[PDB]
Amino acid sequence: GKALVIVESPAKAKTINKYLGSDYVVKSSVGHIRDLPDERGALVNRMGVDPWHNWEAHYEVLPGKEKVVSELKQLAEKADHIYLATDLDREGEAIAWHLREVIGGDDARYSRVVFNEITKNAIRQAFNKPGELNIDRVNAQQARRFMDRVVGYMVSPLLWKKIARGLSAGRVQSVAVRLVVEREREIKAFVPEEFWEVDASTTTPSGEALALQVTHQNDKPFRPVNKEQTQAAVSLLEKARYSVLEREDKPTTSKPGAPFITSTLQQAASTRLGFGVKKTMMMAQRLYEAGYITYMRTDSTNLSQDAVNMVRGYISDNFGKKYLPESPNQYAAHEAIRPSDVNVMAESLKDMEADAQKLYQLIWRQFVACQMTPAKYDSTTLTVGAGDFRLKARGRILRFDGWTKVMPALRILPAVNKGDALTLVELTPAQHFTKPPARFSEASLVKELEKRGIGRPSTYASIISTIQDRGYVRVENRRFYAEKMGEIVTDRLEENFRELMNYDFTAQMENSLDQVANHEAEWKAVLDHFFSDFTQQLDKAEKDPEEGGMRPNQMVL
Ligand SMILES: Cc1cn([C@H]2C[C@H](O)[C@@H](COP(=O)(O)O)O2)c(=O)[nH]c1=O
Ligand SMILES: Cc1cn([C@H]2C[C@H](O)[C@@H](COP(=O)(O)O)O2)c(=O)[nH]c1=O
Repeated sequence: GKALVIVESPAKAKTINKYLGSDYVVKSSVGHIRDLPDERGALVNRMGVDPWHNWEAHYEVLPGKEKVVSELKQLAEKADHIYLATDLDREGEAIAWHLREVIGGDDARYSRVVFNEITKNAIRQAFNKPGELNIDRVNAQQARRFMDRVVGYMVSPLLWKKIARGLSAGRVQSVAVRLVVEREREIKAFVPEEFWEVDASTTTPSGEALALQVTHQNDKPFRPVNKEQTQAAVSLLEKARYSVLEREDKPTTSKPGAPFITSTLQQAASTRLGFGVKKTMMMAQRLYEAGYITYMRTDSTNLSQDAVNMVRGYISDNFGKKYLPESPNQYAAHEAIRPSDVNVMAESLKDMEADAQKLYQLIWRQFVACQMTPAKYDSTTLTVGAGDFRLKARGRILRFDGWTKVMPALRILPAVNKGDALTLVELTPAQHFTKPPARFSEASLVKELEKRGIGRPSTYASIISTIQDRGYVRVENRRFYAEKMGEIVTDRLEENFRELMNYDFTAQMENSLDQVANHEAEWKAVLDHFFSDFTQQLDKAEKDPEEGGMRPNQMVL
C-alpha cells in the first residue's frame, strides 16, 4: 500500500528518493511520455491540434515510451496514491497532466506536489500538504504549444513557396530574430562621428601627479569635433593657470545585486564565465536535479525566510557583524536561483564537472553577497579651473568592502585643497569616434527579450537556440549576426504578419497565457482570438504580391 511518486528524470528521482520514506516508490517517466505528433485534415494531422474543431488535440505517446507507460500503470495499481512530482512550472504541470491521463484512474488518486528545491525539508513540506493538478496552468501551457504549433505549421509552408524550402517560422522565434535584424541594420547604417578629448597631467603643490580630463570650455561641455579645434583648445590650455576650484568628498556605496533569476543568471554566467545560454541552463538544471540549487526557471527574486536565515548565519560566522545588515535584504511564491544549502561549497559538489561547479559558485556568491552589507567608498571629485576651461578628476577609495568580500580579490587622487595651484606637466589630445550599437550577445538578447516582456524563464534558452540552427542569425565571437535570410524572412513577416511580429502584441500574448493560467481567461477562447487574427494575416499573405500578399524572394529583371 505504498505511495507512488513520479518525476521526469532519473537524476531527480535519485535525489528526491533520498528524502522520501519507505512509504514512497519514486519512478522517473524518462521524458514527456506523451505529446503532439479552412481546415485541411492533413494539416490537422501533422499539427495534432484542430483550430477548426475547437482545438481538439491528438496526443500520442513518444517512441519507446509505451514500455514506461505500462511500467507506471503497473506500479499505479500497487499504490494507494500517486504523486506527480514534476517541475513547478507550467510545462511541469502539463507533463503531470499527461502522466495522469495515461495512467488513468480516479482524479482523487492524484496529488500534484510542488517544490522549488530538492532538499529534505522542501520535499517534506511538499508531500505534507499535496496540491491538486492546476488545470488552468495545464491549459495555459497547452494554449502556448497549440499557437506555437499553428504558427510553425501554417506560416512555414507559406515561406517554402514564397521564399525557400526548409525555412521555419516561430511565434516568438521570428520576433527574437526581428530584434537581431533590427540591431544589424542600426549597426549597418551607423556613421561613426569623430570627437576629441583632452587630458591634462598636473602636479599638486606637494608634487603629486594629478590626471585631469577637460570637461568644459566657456561653461559649455568640451566637445571638439576635429584636430584643429582640439589644437586651438590645447594651446589655450597650455598657457592657462590651473587651480582646484572645488573639492567634493562624499561617501558612496555600492549595493550587491539581487539574487539570480533565470535571465540574470544567464547574463552573469555569460559575461563573467563565458558560458552560453544553453550550457548555463543545462548545468543549472543538473544542479537543480542533484538538489544543489533551487529551480532554475524563475523571474522571482524572492528568498524564503529559512534561506535568508541560513545565509545570514553563514555571513555572521564567516564574515562578521559588519557584513551583516540590520535586517535581511528583500528584493522586488516562487524563489530566486540560490543554493539549496549555503554550507555546500562549489568544491564539495558531487558528480558535477568543473563548469557546473563554477556556475554553482557564481550562484552561491551572488546569493551570499545579496544578503551582505553595502561596500563603502570615499569618493572624491576635483573640479579644476584653467582659464576658460574646467577640468575634472574623479577618485575613489574603498572604505569597507562589504558584499565584495565574497567576490574574488581585486585610482588614488592626491591630496589637494580647494584653491590650490596646479602645475601643468602635459596635455594629451585624443581622437575618438562614436561606436555603433553593440551587437546582441548571448546575454544582452535574453535581457532584451526579458525587458520587452517577450521571453519567459522557461523559453529564453529555447528561443536563443531555435533562432540559430535555422539560418536566420549566427553567433560569432560570442555575438549575434543577422543572416541575409534572417532579414529576408523578417521583412516578409513584418510586411504580412505585422501583428505576429509586433513586440507589444507578443508581450501581450504572454500576459494572455498568464490570464489563462490564473483563470482570468479561457484557453480555447484565447486560442480562437489568436487564430482569428492569425488566419486573417495568413489569408492576405497567401495572396499574390499585387493583392497585398507576401513578396516572393525573386529579383525579377
Ligand atoms: C516550461 C514552461 C513554463 N511556462 C511558464 C510561464 C510562467 O511564468 C510559469 C508558471 O506561472 P504560473 O504560476 O502563473 O502558472 O510557467 C510556460 O508558459 N511554458 C513552458 O513551456
Ligand atoms: C556591453 C554588454 C556586454 N554583454 C556581454 C556578453 C559577453 O558575456 C560579455 C562580453 O565578452 P566577450 O567579448 O568575451 O564575449 O559581456 C552583454 O550581455 N550585454 C551588454 O550590454
